[PDB]
Amino acid sequence: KPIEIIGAPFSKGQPRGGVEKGPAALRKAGLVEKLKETEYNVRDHGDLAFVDVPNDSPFQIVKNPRSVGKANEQLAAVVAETQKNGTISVVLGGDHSMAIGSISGHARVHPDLCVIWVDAHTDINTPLTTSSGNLNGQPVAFLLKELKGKFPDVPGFSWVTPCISAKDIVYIGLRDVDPGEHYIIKTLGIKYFSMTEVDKLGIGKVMEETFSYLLGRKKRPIHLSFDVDGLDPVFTPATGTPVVGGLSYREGLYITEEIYKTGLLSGLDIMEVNPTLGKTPEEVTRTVNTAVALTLSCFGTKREGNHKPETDYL
Amino acid sequence: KPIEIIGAPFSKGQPRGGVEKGPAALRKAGLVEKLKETEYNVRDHGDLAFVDVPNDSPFQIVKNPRSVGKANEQLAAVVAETQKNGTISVVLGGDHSMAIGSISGHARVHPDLCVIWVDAHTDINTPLTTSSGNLNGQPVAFLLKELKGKFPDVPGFSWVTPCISAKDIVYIGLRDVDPGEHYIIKTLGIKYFSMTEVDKLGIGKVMEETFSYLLGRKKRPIHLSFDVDGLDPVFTPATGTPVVGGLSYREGLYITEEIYKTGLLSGLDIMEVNPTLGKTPEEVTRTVNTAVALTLSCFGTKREGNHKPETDYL
Amino acid sequence: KPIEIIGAPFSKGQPRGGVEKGPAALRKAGLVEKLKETEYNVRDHGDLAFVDVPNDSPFQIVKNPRSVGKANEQLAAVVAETQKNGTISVVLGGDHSMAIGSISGHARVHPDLCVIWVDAHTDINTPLTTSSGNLNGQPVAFLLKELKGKFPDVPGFSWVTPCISAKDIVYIGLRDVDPGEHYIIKTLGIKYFSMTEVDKLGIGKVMEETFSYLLGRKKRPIHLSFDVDGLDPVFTPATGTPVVGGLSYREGLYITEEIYKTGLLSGLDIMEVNPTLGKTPEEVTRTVNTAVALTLSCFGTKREGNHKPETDYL
Ligand SMILES: [Mn+2]
Ligand SMILES: [Mn+2]
Ligand SMILES: [Mn+2]
Ligand SMILES: [Mn+2]
Ligand SMILES: [Mn+2]
Ligand SMILES: [Mn+2]
Repeated sequence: KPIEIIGAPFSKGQPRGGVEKGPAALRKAGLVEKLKETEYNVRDHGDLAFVDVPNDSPFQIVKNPRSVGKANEQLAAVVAETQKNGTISVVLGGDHSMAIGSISGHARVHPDLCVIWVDAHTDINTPLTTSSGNLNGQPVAFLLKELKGKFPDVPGFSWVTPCISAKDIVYIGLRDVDPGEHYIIKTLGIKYFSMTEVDKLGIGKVMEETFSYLLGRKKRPIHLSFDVDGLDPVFTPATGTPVVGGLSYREGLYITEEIYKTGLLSGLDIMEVNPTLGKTPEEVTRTVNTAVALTLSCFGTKREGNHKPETDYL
Repeated sequence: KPIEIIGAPFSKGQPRGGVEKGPAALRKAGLVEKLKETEYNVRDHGDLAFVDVPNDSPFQIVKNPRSVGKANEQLAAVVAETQKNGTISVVLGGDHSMAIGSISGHARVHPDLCVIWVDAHTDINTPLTTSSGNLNGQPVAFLLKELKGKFPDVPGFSWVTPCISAKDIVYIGLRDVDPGEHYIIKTLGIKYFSMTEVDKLGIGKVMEETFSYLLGRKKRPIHLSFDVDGLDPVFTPATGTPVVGGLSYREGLYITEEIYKTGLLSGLDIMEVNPTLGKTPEEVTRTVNTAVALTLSCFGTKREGNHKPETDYL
Repeated sequence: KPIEIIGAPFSKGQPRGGVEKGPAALRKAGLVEKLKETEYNVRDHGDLAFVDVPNDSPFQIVKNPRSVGKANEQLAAVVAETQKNGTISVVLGGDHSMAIGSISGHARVHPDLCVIWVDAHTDINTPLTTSSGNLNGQPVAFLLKELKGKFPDVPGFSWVTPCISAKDIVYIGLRDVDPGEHYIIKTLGIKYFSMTEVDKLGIGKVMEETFSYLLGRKKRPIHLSFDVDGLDPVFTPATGTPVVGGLSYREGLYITEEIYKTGLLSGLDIMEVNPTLGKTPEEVTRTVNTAVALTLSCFGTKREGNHKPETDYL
């Protein structure tokens, strides 16, 4: 199968300068070369160039609406295109906000896709619920059909079309949920596994459920939109919103491994890596290194080891 | 329901100066204000003032017997009083030694209470078994009916009355148990879950058992007497007796969460926080911060998030 | 039962100077004295003195073949001898390479022994498969009957005799497996539990399987050859090959505990501790301390606590 790395150097989704530098940091780390060594064909589509909308006045609270709307629009166009060509897309972020268009394009080619959202936050705040204008906790709100019209249309997102509903998504590792955001997910009965559920059940049982829940009936394309703020800071320290008591480098690798083993991996988002927020070159190397680790995992690097077929090492 | 924060600036229970400063540190951290924001009414009864008994000569080995006996006596009086008024008590420690009177008063109003003891040590050394005169590993011995007369009466505790028996308590996170102390618990068949049991079972299954075991038949009031030396030092580093390989900030939060969900939370002890034993302002902030975290958990702060009822955030 | 501590100050098995100093560091830490306090008799046989073969030219790739071969030869002689005297051997390493002769001697007295290999690496690279000439990933290849003649004989190991086969060994904590090494283990159907299996199953279930698998039918002597690179660096940081996402100080202690509880503990290897690779005296103290911790565990120190029999602490 083919792999399409797509650059997403964006940051307007939030107030902390840095996330744009993400893809550059991941690539430098040897992301593209390492992948090749896998059983997949890899093509690096490069980084998209986002046109900065001048005088992007705030829509009430929401910040840089037009900038974000446009950037995403462009992305959904590219994702949609490669998905069309039947290649598995891999979106290197900026900030999560770009999850909007990375799923949009995908649903376009695969309308019956399910979504496994790895984050510590729901990011389902609507333009009426955000405490900050950061589109960085609103991605899911623009994607849900259930939340359609449940808030004013925003400058620049006129193009988005709620592609998935609450019966297709599954959060994993929630540990910082705002009131409004807890309300919504309880209201729309959205399937999740906050850190407590993980604790209780175990990464293993949790992955077993998310799977029978999102695939029990129909086997469909899976979209893994991973927030690096998903794991604990001790592994992914260079992020905008580090929340203590998160997913272990193991638990998380487990995840990307099982999902590899489903063979249904279609789209993948590596978001919120921020090479500048590193308190020491070490925390930035650490952060990056595991990010690359998850990715290679999603594409078959097993911890039990790997060997090329048909080769007699004896 | 009402909440009564009760100050317990005591330290004679052990040889390391510092634990008295605990409550001041926790409050500074915003313990009382944060609680209010919960669905409970909160009243800060302040810190008790412990009268120092002059010439408190050692009872054989046991140190500062009178000082401790008196301090506890006073506490059991206050706890007993608020419990009477039907409010859920929350004892901010010093050292664990004050667990004696914090449960005493409680049993007085609720004679059929069960106890979930979170610590890394049993603290069930009797005046004949302690290697050190520290009443800080003897709290349970003064509370157990089974251990009645199994040791000489001590100067100042004449007042205590073994309120609970071995069939009502459950340890969680034992990792440093002295010979005498392992003997006793094996002798009186005391239900526990040392780190190994947690490992084997899982925080989840463990909380499921402790619950069917202590509540299967009769639903009763629960007294959560939490030692901060319960979790691993990497989370609660500022303590008198740090033992490696302990309860994760998650596992522990899981606990305080399930117990919240039983609705049977009556008395709560936050003991052995010691702001002075911090190797760096960081370890003291860390220690404190989680202590406050457990507490707010016990009172409903879920990791899956929270929202006030009847409010349409839409 | 008797315990024989055997010194193995060796390092030629790899390119990083330091592992020889291991035993000195462990002993300094109070390894021998602490053991005595256990229910076993302890004798410290001292450290062996390894004769340095001059002009030990490389066998193709393999480095210092003769040096390693000879050192091991000597060890297998001593191990074989004490095992004969029916005492449980405990080999303090250098590098793992010495696992070769520490098992050799053992099989000599106990030909039907099983092996639980705790490491993060398989160390089953054959002289044809190693990327480096480091006999430090080849121990298992010289021990397996299945790999007999599957590579050229090496200068100095003429003496070794494949004592165990693939149906007697069980790896635990694999997280860095080379191609050739993954091939072999898949080819010879070698039972393992890479970090993922641990994640999935749980230390508990994993120890339950390894046991029904290696002892279900015949109860036999167990040889625990522990690599300190088995646990995560956060606990055992002073090692040649630290791999992220490993065995927790708990999971590992669990292990040495269950194996204690089988009563079948015969030989034990504490390898790759390297006091010099410590970035801070702390990481070296940490590393050592847990190493000693595992060992005392293997010999009965329970986390639930311990008490001498027949003694009334009351
Ligand atoms: Mn996000
Ligand atoms: Mn996030
Ligand atoms: Mn205590
Ligand atoms: Mn304690
Ligand atoms: Mn090894
Ligand atoms: Mn190794």
